[PDB]
Amino acid sequence: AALVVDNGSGMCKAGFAGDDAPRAVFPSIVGRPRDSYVGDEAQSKRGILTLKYPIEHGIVTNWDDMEKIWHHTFYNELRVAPEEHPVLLTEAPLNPKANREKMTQIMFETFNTPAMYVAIQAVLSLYASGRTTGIVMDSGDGVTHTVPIYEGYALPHAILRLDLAGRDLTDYLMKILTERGYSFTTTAEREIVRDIKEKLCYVALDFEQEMATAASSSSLEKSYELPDGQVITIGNERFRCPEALFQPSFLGMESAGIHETTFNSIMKCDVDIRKDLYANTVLSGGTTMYPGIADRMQKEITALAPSTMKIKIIAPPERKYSVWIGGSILASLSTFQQMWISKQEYDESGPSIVHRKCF
Amino acid sequence: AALVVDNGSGMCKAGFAGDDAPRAVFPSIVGRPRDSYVGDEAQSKRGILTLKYPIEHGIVTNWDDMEKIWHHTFYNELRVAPEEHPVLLTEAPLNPKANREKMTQIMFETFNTPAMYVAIQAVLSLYASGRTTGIVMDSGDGVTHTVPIYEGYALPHAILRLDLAGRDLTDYLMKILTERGYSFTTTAEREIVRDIKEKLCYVALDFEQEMATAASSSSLEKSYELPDGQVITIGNERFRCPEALFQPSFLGMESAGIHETTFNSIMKCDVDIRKDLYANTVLSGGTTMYPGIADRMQKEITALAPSTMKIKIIAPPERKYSVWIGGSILASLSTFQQMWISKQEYDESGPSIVHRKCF
Amino acid sequence: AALVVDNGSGMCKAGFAGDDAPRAVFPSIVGRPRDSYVGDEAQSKRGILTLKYPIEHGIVTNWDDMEKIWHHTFYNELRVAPEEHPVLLTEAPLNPKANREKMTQIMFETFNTPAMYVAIQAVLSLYASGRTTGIVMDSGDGVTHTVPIYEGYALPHAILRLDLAGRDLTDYLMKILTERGYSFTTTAEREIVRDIKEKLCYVALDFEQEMATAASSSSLEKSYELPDGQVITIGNERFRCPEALFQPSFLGMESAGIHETTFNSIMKCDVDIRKDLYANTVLSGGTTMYPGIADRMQKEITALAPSTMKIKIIAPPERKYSVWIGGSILASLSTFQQMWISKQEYDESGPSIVHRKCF
Amino acid sequence: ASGVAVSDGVIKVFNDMKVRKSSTPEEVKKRKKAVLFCLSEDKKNIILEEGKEILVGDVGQTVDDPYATFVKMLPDKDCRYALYDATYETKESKKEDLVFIFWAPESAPLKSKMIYASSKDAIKKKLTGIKHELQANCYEEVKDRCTLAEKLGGSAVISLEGKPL
Amino acid sequence: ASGVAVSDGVIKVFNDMKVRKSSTPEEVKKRKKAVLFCLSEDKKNIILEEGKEILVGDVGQTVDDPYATFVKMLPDKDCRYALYDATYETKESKKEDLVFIFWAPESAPLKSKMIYASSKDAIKKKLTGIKHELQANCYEEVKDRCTLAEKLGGSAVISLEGKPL
Ligand SMILES: Nc1ncnc2c1ncn2[C@@H]1O[C@H](COP(=O)(O)OP(=O)(O)O)[C@@H](O)[C@H]1O
Ligand SMILES: Nc1ncnc2c1ncn2[C@@H]1O[C@H](COP(=O)(O)OP(=O)(O)O)[C@@H](O)[C@H]1O
Ligand SMILES: Nc1ncnc2c1ncn2[C@@H]1O[C@H](COP(=O)(O)OP(=O)(O)O)[C@@H](O)[C@H]1O
Ligand SMILES: [Mg+2]
Ligand SMILES: [Mg+2]
Ligand SMILES: [Mg+2]
Repeated sequence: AALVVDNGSGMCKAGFAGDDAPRAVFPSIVGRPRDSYVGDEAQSKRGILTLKYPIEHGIVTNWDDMEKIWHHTFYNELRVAPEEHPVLLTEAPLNPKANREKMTQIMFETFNTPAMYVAIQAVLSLYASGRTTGIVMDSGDGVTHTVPIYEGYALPHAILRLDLAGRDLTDYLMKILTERGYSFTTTAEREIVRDIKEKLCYVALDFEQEMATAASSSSLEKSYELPDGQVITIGNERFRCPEALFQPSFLGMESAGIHETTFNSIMKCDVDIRKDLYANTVLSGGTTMYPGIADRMQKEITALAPSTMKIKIIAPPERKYSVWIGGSILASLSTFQQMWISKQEYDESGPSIVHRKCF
Repeated sequence: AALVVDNGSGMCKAGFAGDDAPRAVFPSIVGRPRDSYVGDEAQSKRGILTLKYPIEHGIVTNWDDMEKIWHHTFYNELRVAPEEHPVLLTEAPLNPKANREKMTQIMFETFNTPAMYVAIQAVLSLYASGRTTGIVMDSGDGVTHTVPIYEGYALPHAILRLDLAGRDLTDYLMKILTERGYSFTTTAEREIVRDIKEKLCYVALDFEQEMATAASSSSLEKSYELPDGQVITIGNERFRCPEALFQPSFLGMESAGIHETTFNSIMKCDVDIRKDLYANTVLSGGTTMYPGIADRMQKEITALAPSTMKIKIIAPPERKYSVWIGGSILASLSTFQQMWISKQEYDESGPSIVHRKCF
Repeated sequence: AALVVDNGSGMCKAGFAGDDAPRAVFPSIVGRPRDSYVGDEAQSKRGILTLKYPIEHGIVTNWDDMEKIWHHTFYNELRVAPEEHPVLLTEAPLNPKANREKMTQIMFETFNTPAMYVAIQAVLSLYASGRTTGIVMDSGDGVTHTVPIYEGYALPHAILRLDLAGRDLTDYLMKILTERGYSFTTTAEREIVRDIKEKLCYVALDFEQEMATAASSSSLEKSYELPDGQVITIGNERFRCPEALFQPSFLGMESAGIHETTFNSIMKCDVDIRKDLYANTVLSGGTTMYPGIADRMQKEITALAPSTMKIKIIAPPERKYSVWIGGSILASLSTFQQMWISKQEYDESGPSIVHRKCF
Repeated sequence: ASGVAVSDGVIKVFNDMKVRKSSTPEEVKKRKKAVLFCLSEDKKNIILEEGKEILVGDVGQTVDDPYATFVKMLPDKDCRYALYDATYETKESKKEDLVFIFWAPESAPLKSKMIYASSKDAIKKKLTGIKHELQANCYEEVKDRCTLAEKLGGSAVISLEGKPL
Repeated sequence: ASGVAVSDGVIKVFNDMKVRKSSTPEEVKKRKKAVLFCLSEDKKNIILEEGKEILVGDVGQTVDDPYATFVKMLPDKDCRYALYDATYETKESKKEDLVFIFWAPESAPLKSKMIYASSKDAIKKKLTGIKHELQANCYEEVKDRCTLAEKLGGSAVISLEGKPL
């Protein structure tokens, strides 16, 4: 019984290999008083403590807080002993080689895992879609990545990182909901706005046409019930919040949208493989779960690519946890048991063994 | 003779262009029995009615009550006909474009003003200080805003709104005065407490050191005479009431203080312009009139900013009405007569004229 | 008083003949909104506009934007009238003959220069070093050229062009600085990274040995202060960024390094002159100002050349502006006044006069 | 935007200061090193302040430090627009750039501060080609030579008006 | 804060209930599905109520719905602490979380209610890792399955103990 842990920028997905869905999905935060709370415990205290993201942008920056999340994952969330189960970890694209060794060292020395493995999040998403060549647009919580992959190997020189994801959209929805008279400023109210975003927001195919429609009628207005029973109404904010993905200038950012970032990363690859990447664009992450985002991406990339190229956007229905589900099936295979990094191998080669066993 | 109206969250400032001070300063409240009273009339009957703020947080939420305030402003306060004078209106930062058009439509159709104009409150305060680049900390009655401005244009993505201002401080002083045996609960007694706050409260440079001083002697105690002749004594409540601006936890709020809000808005701007914003922090509003608030803000921001940055807090002596005085001088200029939105222009372009004539 | 203009790929060097240093050094960019800004003005607006390089790779591709840069050079940077001073222009190696005539036509018809002259950038660098025979490794902003010259004439069949220079190194430094947790993505932050590169980066004689040294101590770490006062620390990125010059695979490029490009261009020359080129390798351009680049080039070329060949790399201390300094001295000579192409000669022979007067 | 226009005299003076024409040394001495702009009596145009200017020929004979005497021309309790031709040297170039200076002292009346600040973005748009802008709101922010040097090139500036910092 | 301590038996039982160790299926059937805690005779420690527990192996053979029979174990006129291992499924995950249940019926004597309520914040701080708490003050607030589901994940819970709501 292996363990699969998906260390996302804002949410940690954990579970057991062979299961269809992760067992625990909790925020990856560590809270300290303004003495240490991890996950939902840090959010239950609300405003007394201050929250920090150790893996804020996919890359672990605070290893002391990262071990607290892992300890909370194994004992409080998965409710298992890490020394009895092999653990499969996932890493963000362009992860430095030092972080891979630090991840391996912590697993074998702090938690004494019998076996250990590292997989790239983008490659697992592409494999879960039945492809070995393509570009993955992974939009998570704190970071968005466009990772072109050729024959199962990501092209590091063409990987583009965008610091615009669901965390920024939640903050933007809070900002634009105040124009209707509502006030969401506290930590508890931020979770309410995130729930509104995940239930009522959608991507408009034509933003300007949709704005005119919402300003002439009330067919786009939806009602949401607050935890205390109060009911609020949201209108054009449903499609204005996810529009910041395609128009980052709504957030005051000079960066390009997710459609132009995808096009730019394709243009950084070899000319002979760009045709395959255009027709094999796979969406992944929670921020790609907005209805109508696949059609909007198809329309936007088509306007950028030459008219002779066939643009195909792949949005599998289970793309929210495609990184974890792919890792769980891979770790549950009987033929995969030879691919684990055993503790015996770690004792001989040290933390550097991960470079030759997991690439 | 143009009219300048400053629609604040809790107080309305109105007057004639070219005058040094506004002619009328009355609360922006519309009261109905528990049939409609506006301004001081609503406060004169005290408790038989309920009070509502249509512009409670700088943004107009009830346009029906807003027209009542404007009608009371022109006919009862300014004692002039709105159809004979151009009117210059002020708006809060991050005001939605729909509200700007609604303001233009009401001015031209309900009051038939010959000319009409909209100015941002924060920009007028910065101009009145002789600056085009800087950050304005506008603390009013119902809302506090930190508006960074670069070359006369506010940066909307860096504007931070704090729902903590003089209205909350008046309530807090009401609460902490009960610890001395006094009882202020009624609407009439609230105005007495507000008068005490505006006359005897001050911001302490060191809160903990000042608290020890007040607990060891009586040199900080002041006497206040009630309207009926009774005399009350206030001691340590003089500096505890405005301390809630820097420690919102005194009010049970999870938000940061005005010093941290100012620092946070600066850090949301471009790195190349943060040095200018640090040395060009301008205070505005009635809630910034506490003695010692400029020195306290300078000390608090210095502890947050890097030691190599020069922190300069600008607190002009006339910053209480800097929004109105800036608007009155601007509207009284002969060169400004071509900036007005004429009724002829409104009849052609409709309410949308305000977007290209007033930005 | 003649004018010397060095039209580089990313930076324009301009000044007056006889001066030791150019008066104006500004980026050669034209910005238009996402109505036309040239030079530092285009970078002052940051992200509101899009930047285009008209001479991106040494060869002018957009002549409409090139005239804007030249107009900005004469009136805004040099602050002189082009019709009153002769202008000496510089051109990249392998510049097509059509571009030479187009440059001559623009100078005489658009700016009405009394006299005009074209010089090759590589030849001016070699002359400034006191040589007429040798190979010049000119590494600039957008392009790197290895130009072997025999008796003052460049050998066009042996000139090799490399699309790898300081512009690609600035982008690479931004990419690898994100591994330390920093985020430089905006246009303003790119100029900060370029300043870091020009102040703290150096070429390591042994890259693998230097990498081990940086991973075992902190003696190679340097601190840099951001414009807003924040201090960042850079370690092994100091020598990893310029290492892409010798290992282009760090950027995902299949091309050879500057040492192999220099060796390949020597091997394309006559066998009887290869001995002179080995001992007369002259470095030029801003990208050759990394400390330790001459010693690394000497070591790398020695491993490629036969052991009986004497390898000598010439790195004059003023090689950053050797193209302009050589042009300024040449244009200030009283004997050079008869080398100018007068307007009278242009009126008779047309733009083709440049081929026989400037070769 | 107060609607205050820029007089043709200011535009002509700025054009002469920006582009240097080939002239006899007698006319070179008549070039303006610094000049002040002020509002008219009717406050409708930005005009040249008569008598408040520094000539290039005055530098080195009657004026020792051109920046020190230019600061003395700034009124203590009034706002003013200034155009200073700064001659400075960096580590790798000798530069000569025009500096637009907005002088708005805290002691000035609020009416002057409001009009000058609200009309600054209009005059600066007419003076195309200026790349340096100094906003001084007190005497300490303009009297120091190091303050101007920081705005020109930061720490890269090693000399100002022929004198090391 | 009544100063009532937690016995080592309760701590040992909670630690065994929280973290699952790799064991034979015979030992898996011995895992506790639910357990009750009560005051000692001297009211000085929180002890395990003997005989009032549900084993995992009992579920499906002698116990059909583990939550229904767990509620029956709660005394009608006495306060009790409970530890329930809830197995539920949301719309996107199958979860297994421990639930701390404070049973303080209105019919209980005032002395029992005061001591249990005042010592609840002390025992719960010793049982680290529990993220769900159910305070029931009457039989109607604990007997309904949807009441537990609301506390677990609100409306996101679609199944409880393998049975749809
Ligand atoms: N149905 C949904 N619609 C829109 N956004 C969603 C939805 N579900 C989750 N999200 C967003 O996805 C973000 C995190 O998803 P995930 O990809 O797991 O992040 P990470 O991979 O960085 O851990 C959250 O901020 C959340 O707001
Ligand atoms: N001298 C003073 N000292 C402290 N507070 C004051 C003073 N004068 C006014 N205030 C406070 O300022 C608040 C409103 O000021 P103002 O900025 O005009 O409000 P707004 O701009 O929101 O209409 C009032 O609640 C009042 O308590
Ligand atoms: N001291 C330095 N160290 C390293 N790189 C430098 C230095 N000075 C300038 N550069 C780099 O040189 C590049 C341009 O130099 P230059 O050869 O003048 O450009 P051009 O290609 O226009 O001739 C810039 O991108 C800059 O990053
Ligand atoms: Mg992820
Ligand atoms: Mg106000
Ligand atoms: Mg060059």
